[PDB]
Amino acid sequence: MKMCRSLPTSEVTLITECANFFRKHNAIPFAIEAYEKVQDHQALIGIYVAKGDWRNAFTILEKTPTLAREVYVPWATWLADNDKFDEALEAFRAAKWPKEAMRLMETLATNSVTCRKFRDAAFYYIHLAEEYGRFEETEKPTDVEKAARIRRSKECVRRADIYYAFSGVYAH
Amino acid sequence: DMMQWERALTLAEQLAPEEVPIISRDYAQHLEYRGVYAKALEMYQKGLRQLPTGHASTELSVTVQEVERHNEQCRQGAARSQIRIGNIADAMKTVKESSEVSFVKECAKLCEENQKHEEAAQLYEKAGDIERAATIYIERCKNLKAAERLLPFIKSRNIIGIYARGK
Amino acid sequence: MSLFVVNAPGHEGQLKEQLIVAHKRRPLLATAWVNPPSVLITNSEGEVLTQVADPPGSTGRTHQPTALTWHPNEELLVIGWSNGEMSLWSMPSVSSLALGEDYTTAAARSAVQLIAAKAATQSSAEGATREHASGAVVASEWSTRGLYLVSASQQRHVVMWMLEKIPAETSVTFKLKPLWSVQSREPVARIIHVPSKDDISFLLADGGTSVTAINEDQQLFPCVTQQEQIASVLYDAATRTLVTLTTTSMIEVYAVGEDIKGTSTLRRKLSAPATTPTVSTTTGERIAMSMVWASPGVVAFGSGDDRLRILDLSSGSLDVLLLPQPDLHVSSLATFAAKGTMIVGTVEGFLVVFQHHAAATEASQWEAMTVHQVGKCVDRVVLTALGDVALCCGGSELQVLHEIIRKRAWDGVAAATQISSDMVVIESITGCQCLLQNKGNVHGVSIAFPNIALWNGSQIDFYMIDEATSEITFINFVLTTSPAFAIHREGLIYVKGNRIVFETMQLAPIAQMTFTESEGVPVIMDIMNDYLVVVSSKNYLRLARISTRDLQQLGPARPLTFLEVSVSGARVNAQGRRVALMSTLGPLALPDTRIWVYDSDTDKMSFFDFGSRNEIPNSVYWNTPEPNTTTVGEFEYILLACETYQIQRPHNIVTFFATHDGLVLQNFAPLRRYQICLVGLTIPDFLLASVKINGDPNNAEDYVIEQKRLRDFEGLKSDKDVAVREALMKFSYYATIGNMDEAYRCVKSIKNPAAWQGLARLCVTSGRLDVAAVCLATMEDCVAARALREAKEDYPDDQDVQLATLALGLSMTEEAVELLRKSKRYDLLTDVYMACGKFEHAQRHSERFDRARIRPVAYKYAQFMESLQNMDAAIMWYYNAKCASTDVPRIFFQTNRMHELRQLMMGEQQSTFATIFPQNRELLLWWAQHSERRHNVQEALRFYNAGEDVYNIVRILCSLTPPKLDSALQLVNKEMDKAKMRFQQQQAFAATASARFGDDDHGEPDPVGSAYFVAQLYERQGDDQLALQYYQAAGAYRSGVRVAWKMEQYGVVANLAMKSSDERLMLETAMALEK
Repeated sequence: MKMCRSLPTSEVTLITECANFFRKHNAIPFAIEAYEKVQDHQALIGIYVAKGDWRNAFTILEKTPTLAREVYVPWATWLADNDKFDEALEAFRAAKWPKEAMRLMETLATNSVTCRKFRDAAFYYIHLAEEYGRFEETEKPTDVEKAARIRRSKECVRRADIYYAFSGVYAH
Repeated sequence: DMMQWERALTLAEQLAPEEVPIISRDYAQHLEYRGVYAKALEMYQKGLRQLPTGHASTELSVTVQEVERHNEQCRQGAARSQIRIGNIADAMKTVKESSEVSFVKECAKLCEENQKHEEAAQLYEKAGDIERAATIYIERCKNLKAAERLLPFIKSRNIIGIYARGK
Repeated sequence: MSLFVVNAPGHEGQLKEQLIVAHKRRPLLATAWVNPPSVLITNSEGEVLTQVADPPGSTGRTHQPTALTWHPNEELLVIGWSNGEMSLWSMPSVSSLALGEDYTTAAARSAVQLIAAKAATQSSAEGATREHASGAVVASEWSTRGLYLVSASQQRHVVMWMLEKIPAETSVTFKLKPLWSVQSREPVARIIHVPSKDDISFLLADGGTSVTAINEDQQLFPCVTQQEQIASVLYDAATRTLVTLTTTSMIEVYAVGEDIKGTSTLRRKLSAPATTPTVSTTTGERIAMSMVWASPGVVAFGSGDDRLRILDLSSGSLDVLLLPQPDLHVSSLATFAAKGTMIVGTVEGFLVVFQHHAAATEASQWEAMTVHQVGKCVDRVVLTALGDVALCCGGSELQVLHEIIRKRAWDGVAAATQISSDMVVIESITGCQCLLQNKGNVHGVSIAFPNIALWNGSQIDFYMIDEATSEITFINFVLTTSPAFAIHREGLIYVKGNRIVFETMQLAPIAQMTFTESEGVPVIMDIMNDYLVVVSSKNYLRLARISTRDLQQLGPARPLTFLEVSVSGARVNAQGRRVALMSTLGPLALPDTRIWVYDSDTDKMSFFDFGSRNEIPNSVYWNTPEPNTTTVGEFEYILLACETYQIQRPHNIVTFFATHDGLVLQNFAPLRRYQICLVGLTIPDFLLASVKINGDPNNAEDYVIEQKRLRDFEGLKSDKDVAVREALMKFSYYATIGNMDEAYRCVKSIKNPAAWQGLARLCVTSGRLDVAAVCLATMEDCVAARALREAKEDYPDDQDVQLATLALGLSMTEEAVELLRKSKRYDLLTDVYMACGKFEHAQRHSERFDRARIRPVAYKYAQFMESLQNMDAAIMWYYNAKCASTDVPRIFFQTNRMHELRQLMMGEQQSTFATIFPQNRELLLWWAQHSERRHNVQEALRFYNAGEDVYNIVRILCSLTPPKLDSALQLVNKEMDKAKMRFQQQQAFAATASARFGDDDHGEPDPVGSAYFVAQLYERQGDDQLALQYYQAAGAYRSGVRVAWKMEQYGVVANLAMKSSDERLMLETAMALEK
C-alpha cells in the first residue's frame, strides 16, 4: 500500500499489475484502491461482482454507459439463482445473450401454461415471438433459419392471442 | 406410422393436396430397402408442384430452395430406380445434367449388368476415377477408343500390358 | 463356484486338536490320536500313508505323543512322547530307490510317496529320556534352516539338539544329539525362531508375563516385559516384528532388532465390555485367543465374538471386517500366504474363506469368497503346502477339506451336476431328475445319455440308466488315474499310461497306438458330438474327430502361446474348429482372469480378460446343438458362454462371439441367489442347476434345472421355430459387430415383434433413428411413434433428446438422466421423474438442482391429489404452488364449501389452514372481487383495503353514490408521492455521473392509473381543467387531449401528442390542428 501511494498517476500499468497482485492474494480493498486510482472501471466491476456488492457496480456503470453487459449478465444469473425469474428474464432481455433468455422464457411460458396463468402465458408468448428474432452478433443465420423462426414467431403470436382471449372465459 | 401410405395418400387426396407428394417420396424410400421399387416411379412423377406465386418477399423466397431440394432428391431417386427397369436412355439426360459426384458414382455401378456398356463408359470417366474406369474398360468393355484418350492420365502399366495386345 | 471335498481318514481314537501339523513345503500332514495313542501320517488329501506307535522295547507302555514337528525342507518328522523319548520318523527319498525317471506326474509321485511312507522308519535319540528326566515333551521347534532343534518339557527342561545327516551306504539316516540342558521358570508353551536376516537363537513363551530368548551364549534372557499374562506371540521374520495380545486383549507390538529386545510402537487401550460375559461353559475352559498373520504388515485376530478384527501395523489402524451374518462364534483361524486367503472356523460349523482383492476402503480389500457349512464344531484349523485345509471336529474327529471346482456336464439330453463329495444330480429336459451316491469322492463327470461315467481318482465307474425302469447300477470299472476321460455314444475315451484308450461299454478296444514321452501324457480332454480335443501336460493341442470306427486326428499336435500359465479346461464348438481354453497362473493352481480362444482355421489364439470387469471365471461353455438336430446354423455354433463372479458373491453369465478377429462381448446376465451356477448352454437357454426360490439351498434334493432365456431371445412362442431363431442369432451376432445396416436385414425374415424391439434397443444404444422410426412403427406403437415424431419436429437440432424419447418409449427409463445428465436438460428429466409416479423424488431433485420448476411440480401434485379426491392435500399444494389466487377458490367453489371459505376470510388440523389462509393477499383480492361482483360493495371495499389494491379502491370510491372524492384524492396523491419518491431517488442516483456528463434525460415519474377515475369524475363535473392534470398524472394522453379539445387549446394538444410516443396520436392530431 505504501509503495502504491508512492506511485504517481503516470505509471498506470504498474499500478494495475500490483492491483492484480492484491487480487490474487485476496487483498480486495487494496485492489479496489489501486483500481480506483487508475480508474480501472472494468476491474472494479469484476471485483464487485465476485464480492457481491451491486450498488457500487451500478455507480461505476453510471459513468460508463457502454459497459452494460458484463454487469447485467452476472446480475442476471444471480437473480436467476435467487429465484426471481421474472427479474432475471428482464435482465437477460437487457443484456442480449439470447440463449439463456430463450431458455428462461420457455420455462416461464410453460409454467404459466401448466399452472393456468393464462394472462402470464399470453404475455410470455407475445414477447417470446419478438425474442425469436434475436440472434447473437457473431452468428448470421441463413434464410432457412430465418423462416424456421418466423414460423415460430407467428405461432407464438397466435398462441398469445388464444390464451389472452381464453383467460376471461375460463375465469367466468 | 402405420406405413399404409396408400390410404394415407387416399385421404390426402381430399384432406391435404399439398402433403400428397411428400409422403409419396417417403414410401419409395422404404421400397429402397426391399428391392420392390419397380412401382416407385409414378409418385416421383407426381411429385411436381407449381411455383409459389406471390409478393417477392422472403416468405415466398426461402421456400423455393427447400421445394427445389425436394425436387432434386426426387429426381435423384427416379434416376437411381430407372436403371434396373431398362430406361437408361431417359435417365441419361438427368444424370448428365446433374453435378453431384456421389450420385453419378452410384448410378454408374449398375449399368454394366444390363449390358448397357456405352452409358457405363460415359459415366465411368466422369465418376471421378480413371484407374478403375480403365480397369473395367480392359476387362469388360474392351473399348480401346475411349481408353486412348485416358492413356496419358493412367500410370498403371499392368492395365497397359493387356490394353496394348489388341491396340 | 467351488466346494471342498471332505476326506476323513477313519479312526476312533481321540484326536488332539493341538497336535495336527503340516509340512510347509512337502504335501504331508501328521496327527496325534489318543486311545489308542498313535500318530497317523497322511498326505495332503487325507489319505492315510502310515500309522506310527512306540518303537519296540515297550513293556506295554504305549506312550502318548505330545509334540510333532516337521523338517522345513525334508520329509522328516520328530515326535516328543509323554515319557520324554524323542522319536524320529523318516521316509526314504524317491531318488534313493533308483527307479525309472518317468515319475513326474502327480499320481505317480503320490503312489511312490505312499509306498515310501509304508517303507519309512522310526529312530530313537540316545539319552533323550534322561535329558528331559522322564518329562513329557511339551514343545519342540526346528530352526529356519532346520539343523538345530529345541525341545522343552513340563519340568522346565529345555534342550538344544544338533542334527547330523549320515549318508548310509544305501540310504540316508539322521540323528539328533543333545547340546545344552537349561531350565525355564515355567513349562514353555510356544517356541519361535529368529533368522539373522544358520544363526541359532530361539524365543520361548511359557504363557506368563515375560518371554525368554536363548542364543548360542547359553543364556536365557527376556526380550519384552509385560505386567500381564501373555498367551500367544506372533513373530514376523521379514520385519522381525513381535506382536503380543494380552489376556486382557491389549495390543503390544514390539519392533525387535539384532539385540533381541522388543520396543513397543503401538499400544492403545481397547474397551471390551464385561457386561454378562459369555464364559465358555460348554467346553469348561477359558476361551482360546486367536491371532495370525493375515497379510505382510497386517495382523488379524478373532476374539471369539461375531466380529473379525484386523490391525494394520503400517498405519496403526485397527478396524473390524464382519462376517456376512451375525451369530458366528470364531474358534480358530488360519491364513494361506500363497493365495492371500484367510480361513475362519466357527463353533456353529462354518468355514469362511477370505480372499485378497489383489490376489476405496482398506477393510474392503478382504472379502469372503465361500461359506462352507460343515455342520460340526471345529477345534483347530491347519493349512497344508498345497492349500488343503485340515480341521479338528468334535475332539476325536478329523476332516481334510480339499478345494475343487464343481464338476458338471451337459451332453445335450441331460445335465449332470455335482453337489457334494459323492452326490451327483442328473436331470434331463424330460423331468428325469435323480440323485446318485458314489463309493468314493467325485473327481470327474462325463455324460452321454443314458451312460454316465464318474472318475474317483483311482478308477472310473460308468453307470447305465434304464429310464424305462429308471434303474442305475454299477457294471465295471476302468482303473486309471489321469484327469482326462470322456464318455461318448461310440465309447469311453480315457488315458491308461501313455496310451489314450478308446473302448466300448464292454471295454472292446477301438483305437490303440502307443504314445511316446516326447508326445507325453494327455491331461485334458473334451468330447462333444463327433469332435474331441486333447491337451497334454506340455501344452500340446490335438484336435480329433471321432467316428464309428476310428479317431481321425484333424492335423498334428499343436502348441499354444500364452509364473507359468498352464491349461486346466478346454471346450470345442460343434464344428470341431474353435477351442475355448481356461488358463491358470502359477504352480498353486491360481485362477486366471483371462480366457482363450484357439481357431484352427486361422490357427490363432485370441483372448479376453475379466479383470477389466473385476471378475474371475469358473467355466466356459459352447452352444451345444440339440440331439437329432443337425440343421443348426453356423453362427449358432460359435457362441461362447462364461460363468464369472466379482471380487454370497454376485454371479454373472457373459456371452461372446468367437470370431476370427477375437472375442466380441455380447451381453451380461446376472444370476439370482437361488440360481447357483451354470451347468450347460443350449441355445436359446442357459441350463442352470438351481434351487427353488422358496426352497432349501441346504437340501441336496432341491437341485432343479432352469432354462434361463437368452436376453436377445425373448418372445419365443414356438420351440420348433427354426428360421426365426437362426435369423435372431444372426441379428445378435451382427449387433455385437455393430454395423447395423445389415442387422436391419437380419430381422426382416423374422416377424416376431420381440426381434423388432431388440433392434430398436440396439438403435437406441447406437444412435440411429431413421431405422428406429420403422422399428417403432412396424410394431404399431403409435404412442411411441407419435412421441418420436413430436421430438423430431420440436427439437430438430438436438438428437440426444430424441434418443431419450425413444428409450422412454421402449420401457427403459434409467437412461434419460444418463443421456444428458450434466450438459443440462433438467426439465425433461423432471417430467420423466413425475411420470414414474415419483413426485417425492422430483420435488427434492428440483429443490436443490432445478429451481426454475418447483411450481409445476407442486401444481402437478395438486392436480394428482384433486384427481384422488383428497381436497386437503390438493388445497395445501395449490397453496404451495403460489396459484391460490385462482385454484384454491376454484376447489372451494366447486366443492360447494363456500361457507368454510367465508369463515376463513371472515379443530387441530384447521390450525394449519388458518395459519396461512386469512392473510394471503391474493386470497384477500379474490374475495374482494367476489363480493364486489356479488353486489356487496362495502365488503369488497373492506377486503380491497385489507389487500391494499389501490386501483380497485379508487374505482369503487369514484363509482359510489355519493363519490367519496376526498379519500380517492388522498390515495391517488399518496401513490403519486411514492412514484415521485422512486423517480427522484433514481434521478439523484443517476445525477452523480451526470455532473460531468451533460444529459437532457427528461425522465418522468411512473404515472398512476388510479388517478384516471378521479379525472373521470371531474370529466363528469365540468372541471375539465382539473381533470387534465390527473389525466396527465395517469398517463391518459388520449383522454388528456380529449379534455384539451374544449379549451380551444392547441399547445397542450401538441405536447401531449408528443409525450404519447405513439404514431397515431400525432398522425391524426396533425390534420386535427390543420383545420
